Amino acid sequence: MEIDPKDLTFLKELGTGQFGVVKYGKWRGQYDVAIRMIREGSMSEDEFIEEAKVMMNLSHEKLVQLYGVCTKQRPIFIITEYMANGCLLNYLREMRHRFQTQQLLEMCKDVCEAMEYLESKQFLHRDLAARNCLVNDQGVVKVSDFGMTRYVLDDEYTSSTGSKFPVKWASPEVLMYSKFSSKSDIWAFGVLMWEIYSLGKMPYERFTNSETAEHIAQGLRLPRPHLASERVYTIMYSCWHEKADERPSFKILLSNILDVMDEESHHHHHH
Ligand SMILES: */C(C)=C\C(=O)N1CCC[C@H]1c1nc(-c2ccc(C(=O)Nc3ccccn3)cc2)c2c(N)nccn12
Ligand SMILES: [Br-]
Ligand SMILES: [Br-]
Ligand SMILES: [Br-]
Ligand SMILES: [Br-]
Repeated sequence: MEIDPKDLTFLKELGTGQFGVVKYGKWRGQYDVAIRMIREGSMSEDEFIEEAKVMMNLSHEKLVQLYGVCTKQRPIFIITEYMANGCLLNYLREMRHRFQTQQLLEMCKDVCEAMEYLESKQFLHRDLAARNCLVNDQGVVKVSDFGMTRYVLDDEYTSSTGSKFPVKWASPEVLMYSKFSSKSDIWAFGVLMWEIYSLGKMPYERFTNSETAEHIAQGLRLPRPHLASERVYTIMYSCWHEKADERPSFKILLSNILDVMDEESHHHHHH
């Protein structure tokens, strides 16, 4: 897991993500990799380094693969699979010019498979959203940054009442009681489905975080995206049940997505 930084070559600046600068490079002169440089003073590094070992034991084809870390240095490096098509949000914005609606449901399936795996390992993502999903060269979507917000030092990001908290993806019990679970990830997954079918539109774009909380407390939810059929909207709406126990698991949700795929292929075969 501990990688020698001398085995890394930096070839292209990719930009800066939530958790620091990211660069494309080669590992051992053989493998394409993305190199995340954790921003100084942003993480509880001691706890993160211990949690990083648990994140390393996770492996699934729809999870962005982690190769290792460089911790005998400052800044810390995280070495990961390189996702050629970049962040899902930017990818969705570009899809507005050419796409087929079936592709959107396939994207939801990819993420749901990744979350079903994390669910089976009792591993919470805690900030599932399009901004944390990446797309490879084949258009496959993969989930990343699972569990990374646990040890963010800025309380404005981790506190349910913080100004930077992902309120617009948070379930009621997260906003009111800071109760995180796979069922809160389910809620966020529903919002992520809405993001995909809105082709990267921000949920509750014209809402303040305070107005969003009141909106959710009133039992109101996001509107049906124009590209989402009623059958598809039923799935993402099931993620938004007021009570966590009434939301489906990722295992059930994946089967529901596959079933709707069959219904969609017969959309014109009913009276
Ligand atoms: C948005 C989805 C991505 C994003 O904001 N950026 C900014 C730079 C270009 C792009 C990007 N980020 C990554 C990337 C790299 C590493 C990690 C990571 O360390 N994940 C992690 C650590 C621990 C536990 C779980 N996950 C996440 C994201 C990236 C990659 N890999 N390829 C291309 C572009 N890109
Ligand atoms: Br560079
Ligand atoms: Br088509
Ligand atoms: Br609760
Ligand atoms: Br809205």
